[PDB]
Amino acid sequence: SPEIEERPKKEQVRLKHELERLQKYLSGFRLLKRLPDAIFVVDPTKEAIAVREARKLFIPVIALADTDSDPDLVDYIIPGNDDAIRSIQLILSRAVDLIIQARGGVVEPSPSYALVQ
Amino acid sequence: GKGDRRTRRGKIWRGTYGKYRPRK
Amino acid sequence: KIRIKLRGFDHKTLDASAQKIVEAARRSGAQVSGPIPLPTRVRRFTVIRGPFKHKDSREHFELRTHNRLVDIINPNRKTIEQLMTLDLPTGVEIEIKT
Amino acid sequence: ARKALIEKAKRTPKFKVRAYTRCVRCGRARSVYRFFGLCRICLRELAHKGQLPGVRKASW
Amino acid sequence: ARRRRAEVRQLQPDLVYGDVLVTAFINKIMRDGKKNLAARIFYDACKIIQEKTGQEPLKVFKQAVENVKPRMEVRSRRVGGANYQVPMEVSPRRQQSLALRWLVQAANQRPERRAAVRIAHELMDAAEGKGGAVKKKEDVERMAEANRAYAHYRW
Amino acid sequence: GNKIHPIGFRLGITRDWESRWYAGKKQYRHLLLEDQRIRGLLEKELYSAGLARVDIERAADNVAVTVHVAKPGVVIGRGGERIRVLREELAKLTGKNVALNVQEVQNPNLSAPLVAQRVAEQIERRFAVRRAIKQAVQRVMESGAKGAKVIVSGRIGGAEQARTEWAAQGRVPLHTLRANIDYGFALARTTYGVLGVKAYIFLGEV
RNA sequence: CAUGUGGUUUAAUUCGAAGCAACGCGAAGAACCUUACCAGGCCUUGACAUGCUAGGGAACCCGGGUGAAAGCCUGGGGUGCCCCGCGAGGGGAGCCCUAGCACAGGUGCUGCAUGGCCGUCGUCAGCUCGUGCCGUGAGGUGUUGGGUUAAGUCCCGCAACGAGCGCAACCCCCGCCGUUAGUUGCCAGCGGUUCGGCCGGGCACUCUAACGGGACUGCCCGCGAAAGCGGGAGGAAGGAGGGGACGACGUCUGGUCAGCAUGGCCCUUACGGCCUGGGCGACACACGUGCUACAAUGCCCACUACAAAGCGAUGCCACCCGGCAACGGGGAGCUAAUCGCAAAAAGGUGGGCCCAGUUCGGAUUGGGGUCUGCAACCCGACCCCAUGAAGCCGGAAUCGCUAGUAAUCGCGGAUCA
Ligand SMILES: [Mg+2]
Ligand SMILES: [Mg+2]
Ligand SMILES: [Mg+2]
Ligand SMILES: [Mg+2]
Ligand SMILES: [Zn+2]
Repeated sequence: SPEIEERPKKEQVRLKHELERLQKYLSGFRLLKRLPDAIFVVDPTKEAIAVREARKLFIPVIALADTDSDPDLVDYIIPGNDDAIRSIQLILSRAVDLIIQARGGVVEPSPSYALVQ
Repeated sequence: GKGDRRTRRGKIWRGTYGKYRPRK
Repeated sequence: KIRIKLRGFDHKTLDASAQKIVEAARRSGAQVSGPIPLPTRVRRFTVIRGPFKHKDSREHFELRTHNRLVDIINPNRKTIEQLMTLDLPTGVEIEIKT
Repeated sequence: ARKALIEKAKRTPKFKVRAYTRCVRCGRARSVYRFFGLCRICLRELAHKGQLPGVRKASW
Repeated sequence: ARRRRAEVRQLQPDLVYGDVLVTAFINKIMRDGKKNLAARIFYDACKIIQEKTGQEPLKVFKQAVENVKPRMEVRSRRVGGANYQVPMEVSPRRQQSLALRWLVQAANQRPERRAAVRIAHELMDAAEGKGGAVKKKEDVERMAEANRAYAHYRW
Repeated sequence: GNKIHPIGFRLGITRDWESRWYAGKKQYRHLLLEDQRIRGLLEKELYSAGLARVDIERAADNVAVTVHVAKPGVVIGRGGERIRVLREELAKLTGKNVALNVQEVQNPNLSAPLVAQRVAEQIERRFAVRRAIKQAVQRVMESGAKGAKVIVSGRIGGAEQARTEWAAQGRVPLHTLRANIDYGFALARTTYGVLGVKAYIFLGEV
């Protein structure tokens, strides 16, 4: 906006520092301003801190989980490796595939194989 | 002697003039 | 020939009334020396804060009494009527003499 | 003797060496500035209020 | 202060010879903030130097302050709750400070009437190897080697 | 604490004199002396409509007695009788050219002196001291303000030991100049003693 | 020795403040004034406000007896306004004497009954709120942690994310410069000149204020993840440039009813009011903050030079005469960057002093004078002559300040005869 004329260099870089940290974490959450119908996680043990929130909020719990996990506190479990890009990719790809498949226009999976190595 | 009742700075400190201090 | 004194407090109000006269006199008459600020005589009053005993932390004020001089030469009839009608003083006690 | 005194201060019956200074506002016996005619106390009170023209907060 | 070391005050170099050590001496002489007075008083002795000996007041001043420069001193210090008179090297600045200082005092010690002559005669004995200020220096260094036993705590 | 009066603090920059006018070193006292008794009589027989900023202007026999009021409907009476007789009593004891320029108040809730004198009266009328302050501060903030603060002090209700009820909301940076925070002192007579009142309304900026 | 205080004394020697933060504090001006205390003389609806009735009188001006003053007692002048009335008279708005009631008034207590204002921890770096989370709960969390900072400042981190009162930052003074205005100053430029920027003349300069600019770890190099730190250049000034104002939630049953407001209390021919005189100034003593010295880096005499800030029309006094002098008589300028207090002092030049209870030191005391004020015994201040005391750098202990600071030397202002 043409409102940048004001605001001294002080508020400038600071407000820009605001945008930087704001996107540093929120990028991927702001897209929805309502309580998600469910939650998907890579390791229910580590991010169990969130699991509790969804659990207390009656939000269904689905998540890929390694042996280092607590399956009893997960609604729909996803057993298997987790500390490997290989295992995580195969699951996340096919999972999101079900999302677009039930949505419309089944596209090709995102370029992950290249990032893997 | 800023206290001498008969000197230069004697009256100067006392804010006065008199004889020993020049006066019109 | 004529000389005008513009004593007053607030220099903001003094600046407006002084500049006003400068435009009025010059734009409707001969030459006029601009606003001439003089050494502002100030009444610095110091005093204690608390009512009882407190020979410290005392508070003090100051009375800003400004001064501004403006000289008009040739006595123009246009400038006399201009300053006699188009004027907007207030807290500015002015005094004029030949 | 507070009331009868503030009245006597404005009397000046005998010699002039009795017309001592006397604050107007709260009528103080001392600390009466001649310029303002007020006491130091009521002086600052008004100053904060802004009822004292040209009297701004001193700072230097 | 507890934070910074606080840097020294770089004084103005001599306005006649060109040397900071000299001006610093004027400051020690300076009573009640009268530099120009003390300056002349110093240069008065400088002329008294050439009167007695054909020697330049410059080196006569260096020789004096040099022979009055305390090499070591004893400093008090606590340890669990006891003070030890531990000796050790002094800082070059402090040495210069004490030297210039003691001399000024040693001049005051003299019976001489005028201040200049006091500074004059004192600067002679100091440059020599025996004077009021010099002996006070010799005294302090004794304390150091005396308590050399406690020198184990160099810290 | 200390807290110098925030008005005298903004005295120079923000708000200007509640009484603006020049005077020579000759009669400044006498001028301000009569200037005082004026505003005093106004506070007396005019507090009815709830006056606040009793602005004053003088220069030479001219005195613009501008008086801000919550509702000038009472200061004028009907057509022109209350206001007229007021100018009467004014110059009746004075000699200067009185000129009562009455002016309304866009919102008494955002006017500190009014908000204070308001609740201060409630306490005199025996009311819920605690919540009286709560609604007062909530009144100003919900009104349109951007900072509120109210504090009473003295025998709350009538207890022996003194006390001071603190209550406020929004922002009240009293240390800052560019704040334009109106002060609102007020008394409060009680059958058991006195009672202090304070009020702060942050509004302006830059 | 000046001044505050303790104590003692006194008819009174008014009261308050009590470690730091009471002690040159309230007092920024006690000869009666002030004054709240004491003694002697009077008033006692009063010196002030509001209201009503009653006998009388307009208002208002001057005099007298008495007195220490106050007060008491008492004589002369006088008669505006309106209505009924030609007139006479009398009524009355209003002002005043007296009698009467409601009432005034109180610096008389309670600052643990209070407001307001102020001291203080301390400009110390902190203290809290909303929501969420853990705990049966008080409560924790955030605010802790690593680094950094004048800082809860910011950065990284984290069951917390965010906000608020604070520090910061906006306003004033001093610094660098410019724009605007040139009766302050200026041969900077030129000419005249009783050579004083005096005349003309000029706004560049200094200055006078008014507005804006500049500094932002901005730029280069090293360290670092960041914030930031360090060294340098440019610059008048670098890492908040020096200084001021600003002193949070709370704290101290902190201070003040004697500034004022104010609940209650208590007195009312006196706990109120006026006067004269006395008293806060009383001194066998002790403490606090100070001033002046103990001297040759110094003291006296003469001559000479550089400030800032502030103040002044019944006030500041140029300058002239007089006196050794304070100061008096005469008398110009000045609502005052334009006249004046006004000589800044220390310093600078030349001279005397020669270590001495001293030409150091100026207390004490005798004699004589001037100014203010009705009035200087108590109890003022300053002159000139004489007097020239203690102290030759101070026990235990103890205070101040990190740069234009300490020390040191001057001037002004409020206050106010
Ligand atoms: Mg009392
Ligand atoms: Mg108490
Ligand atoms: Mg300039
Ligand atoms: Mg004699
Ligand atoms: Zn008063």
